[PDB]
Amino acid sequence: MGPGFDFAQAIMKKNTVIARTEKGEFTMLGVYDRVAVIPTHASVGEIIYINDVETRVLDACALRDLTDTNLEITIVKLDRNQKFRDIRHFLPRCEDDYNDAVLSVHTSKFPNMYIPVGQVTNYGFLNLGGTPTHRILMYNFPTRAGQCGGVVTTTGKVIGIHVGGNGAQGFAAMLLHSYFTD
Ligand SMILES: Oc1cnc(-c2ccccc2)nc1
Repeated sequence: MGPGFDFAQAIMKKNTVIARTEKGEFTMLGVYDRVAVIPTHASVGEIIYINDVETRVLDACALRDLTDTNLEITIVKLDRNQKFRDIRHFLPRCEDDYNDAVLSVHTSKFPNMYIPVGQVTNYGFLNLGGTPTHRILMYNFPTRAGQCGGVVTTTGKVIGIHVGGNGAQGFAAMLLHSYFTD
């Protein structure tokens, strides 16, 4: 509908796949080469389905901060025959608050879904399903089951992936440039 939705659509059309684990179907963001991200509660194993194709997981790393606190991001390297467009230059370099963000989801349940969530707060600490979690972003939108892995963007930045909600607010794990230095 406007330039925020334009940027979000451009990310969805080229840098997402549908990932399936034993814990469900997730929006999965491809960042560069064969490297993607997914919420840690997806419980990625040795094999994952990518757009309903059986795919070997070459590596999976559940990220924690230097205090050994959960960040809820798993970085996955996929045994895929094709690279993602490199979008690392759209990742923020520091923790921050944002205006006018969009949450975008693409699954069997929610195809081509876009949500203007408005202002995004650097919330920080969240007890997420009983698990202390850091670097959480918060938006005052009543997100539902099926949105986990959804991409949070502003114009020109990919800032996080949806990991949960309390029925009134939604929560995303930050994406930082420093997670994807090679
Ligand atoms: O037919 C409907 C189904 N689901 C939703 C929906 C609303 C908020 C978050 C996610 C999804 N809306 C309408």
